[PDB]
Amino acid sequence: GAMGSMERASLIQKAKLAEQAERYEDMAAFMKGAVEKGEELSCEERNLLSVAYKNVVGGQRAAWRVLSSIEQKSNKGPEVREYREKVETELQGVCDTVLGLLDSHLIKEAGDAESRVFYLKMKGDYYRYLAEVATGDDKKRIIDSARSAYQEAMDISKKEMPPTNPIRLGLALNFSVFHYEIANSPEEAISLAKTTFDEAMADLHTLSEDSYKDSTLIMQLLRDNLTLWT
Amino acid sequence: GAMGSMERASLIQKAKLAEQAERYEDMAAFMKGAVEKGEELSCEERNLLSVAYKNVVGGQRAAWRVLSSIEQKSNKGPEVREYREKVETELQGVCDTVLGLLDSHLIKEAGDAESRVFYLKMKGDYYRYLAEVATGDDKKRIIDSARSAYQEAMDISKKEMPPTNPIRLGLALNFSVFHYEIANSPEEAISLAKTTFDEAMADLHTLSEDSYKDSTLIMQLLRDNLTLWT
Amino acid sequence: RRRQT
Amino acid sequence: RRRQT
Ligand SMILES: N=C(N)c1cc(-c2ccccc2)c(CNC(=O)c2ccc3c(c2)CCO3)s1
Ligand SMILES: N=C(N)c1cc(-c2ccccc2)c(CNC(=O)c2ccc3c(c2)CCO3)s1
Ligand SMILES: N=C(N)c1cc(-c2ccccc2)c(CNC(=O)c2ccc3c(c2)CCO3)s1
Ligand SMILES: N=C(N)c1cc(-c2ccccc2)c(CNC(=O)c2ccc3c(c2)CCO3)s1
Ligand SMILES: N=C(N)c1cc(-c2ccccc2)c(CNC(=O)c2ccc3c(c2)CCO3)s1
Ligand SMILES: N=C(N)c1cc(-c2ccccc2)c(CNC(=O)c2ccc3c(c2)CCO3)s1
Ligand SMILES: [Ca+2]
Ligand SMILES: [Ca+2]
Ligand SMILES: [Cl-]
Ligand SMILES: [Cl-]
Ligand SMILES: [Mg+2]
Ligand SMILES: [Mg+2]
Ligand SMILES: [Mg+2]
Ligand SMILES: [Mg+2]
Repeated sequence: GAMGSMERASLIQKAKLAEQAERYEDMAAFMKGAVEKGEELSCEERNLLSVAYKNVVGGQRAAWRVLSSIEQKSNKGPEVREYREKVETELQGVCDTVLGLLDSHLIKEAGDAESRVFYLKMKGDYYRYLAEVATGDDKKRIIDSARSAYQEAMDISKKEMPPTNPIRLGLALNFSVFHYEIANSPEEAISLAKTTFDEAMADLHTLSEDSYKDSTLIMQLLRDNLTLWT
Repeated sequence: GAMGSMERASLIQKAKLAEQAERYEDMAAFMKGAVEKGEELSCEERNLLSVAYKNVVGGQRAAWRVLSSIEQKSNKGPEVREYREKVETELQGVCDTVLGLLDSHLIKEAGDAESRVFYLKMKGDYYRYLAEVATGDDKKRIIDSARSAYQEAMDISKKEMPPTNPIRLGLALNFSVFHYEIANSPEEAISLAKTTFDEAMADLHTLSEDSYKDSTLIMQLLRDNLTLWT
Repeated sequence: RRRQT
Repeated sequence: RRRQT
């Protein structure tokens, strides 16, 4: 519980309904319940999990940045700090929830390179979101946990996936942003985004029209970042 | 509680922060706490209350309409109905919460025509949102409760407010939509929107540049509905 | 277009 | 513009 009494198939069906209704907190709760059933998530189901929590934490992160900026300008009593801390704590709780699903037991049960890479990329992302708000005796350990998860995902993806695979591309995109704005390694960020882009372009000739659209969509995002950074 | 331990001024300050952060569930909870302190809400504070709950129930209503449409097309097992009922119940809970604040004791303590009209318009709105999802032995009583609240607000507003007052205009706009799509009275809707628009236009010559902008903004919405309906 | 409130 | 992820 609270989703333990609902059939796995019903949870997946409701997650898809919640997405259509733009009810992403509901969507995430249904996907948490589906994960906790203990069976594989398909490609489609992994996408549902990722999209649900992306939207939940995305709203929290946007709110945190607004409040953090107001707080910085104020430095009115304790209210701005208090409310920023409230949002921050709720954000950290969502990150901890996702990382707990990954560690218990999505990753160890991922018997595919493509499933394992998907989950390790998520682990990197949610440690990175923790790093965005960290300012404590563990910001350094959080940053190292993100890098480690991303690096392992990169190692597997380069061995087992073509350079145009959209999960591989989205992983490199996010690891590059990690380097630029979390790790203070803008040269690493630029190197990764550039090699990833070029190696995808060189592989496009192997793809169908549909796969080509998939890959070029993420290539556009790599290009946008390089255009910002160089 | 849960807001009972927080200062009224801190709750208002946090409601404004939540609005800036687009955290409307938080905003509504802070304004509920402020109302429950038992003191007046200023014009600005009434706007904060209305905006917070407008955004909360707005997302629920949009979700309900998506799910209701899917449900209608399906008429796959019980899941669509179940999830629609979940959203519906949460929507009804928010409406009941707002109506409880109005009845205990915003309305009776509203010692101004402008404060009393503001709250009675809200009472009409939240009974109307209940009517949108009602299908039971009380849809008729819910519709009558909405009409009654709107009508009393209209009676006071016509006696005590100029025809360009934006709260008066927004009240007539919503009562007109009530007539059109809840009460099956499209002629009443058209009559109300048209007389309201024309009487506002005839009064614009009395207004400052700023008040003129305020009034013409709501006049545009009356025009949009008449253009749809005639 | 949807009516306005 | 904000970087993309
Ligand atoms: N219900 C959802 N949301 C999804 C369901 C599926 C799916 C369906 C059937 C089989 C396998 C997968 C998705 C596949 N993923 C995308 O199409 C996608 C993902 C990320 C992304 C973009 C597109 C644009 C840039 O960022 S998404
Ligand atoms: N081997 C591959 N290249 C793929 C295989 C499948 C698949 C797997 C099982 C069933 C049906 C389809 C893919 C669609 N699934 C995606 O998840 C996806 C994710 C992120 C994304 C995009 C697509 C586009 C832009 O960003 S892609
Ligand atoms: N520090 C770096 N590596 C770069 C330095 C310069 C440069 C050098 C001399 C003069 C002016 C600029 C670069 C030029 N820009 C690109 O090559 C480039 C830009 C966007 C983009 C891609 C490639 C692929 C996808 O999107 S890159
Ligand atoms: N924090 C907020 N949201 C607000 C605060 C105040 C305020 C501030 C100081 C004194 C008195 C009131 C508002 C006044 N109301 C509007 O300006 C307004 C209301 C409805 C509406 C439109 C505009 C456009 C069409 O629909 S809104
Ligand atoms: N007597 C009046 N005409 C008003 C008096 C005040 C006020 C009162 C106390 C302090 C400061 C200002 C107004 C601004 N307050 C509004 O609430 C408002 C609401 C809905 C709306 C708009 C504005 C514009 C479009 O829709 S208007
Ligand atoms: N059933 C009604 N009362 C109407 C019937 C007709 C009509 C009659 C004969 C032929 C064609 C149309 C109307 C014409 N339309 C308006 O006068 C009108 C439209 C939009 C609008 C306003 C006024 C004020 C603000 O925005 S109104
Ligand atoms: Ca360089
Ligand atoms: Ca007629
Ligand atoms: Cl708080
Ligand atoms: Cl449900
Ligand atoms: Mg079962
Ligand atoms: Mg903290
Ligand atoms: Mg006090
Ligand atoms: Mg019901």
